[PDB]
Amino acid sequence: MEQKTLQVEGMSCQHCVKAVETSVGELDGVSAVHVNLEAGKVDVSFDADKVSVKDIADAIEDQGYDVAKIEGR
Repeated sequence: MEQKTLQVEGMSCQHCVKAVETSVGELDGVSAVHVNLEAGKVDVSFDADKVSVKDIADAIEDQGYDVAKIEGR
């Protein structure tokens, strides 16, 4: 249950903001998915216990490829 920022790199055209969301949004263990790569932030609260931040980021890579990594605790 950890409110983190999966630092996104904006590399696509328009269909990306949501891709980067939905991926993490698929996780049963997610809680919040405030995607704003345009603002240079994504406030993603997710359950590190069951699915670590890595798993969540890799879940972005399953679809998109716009996940630098967790910027800050």
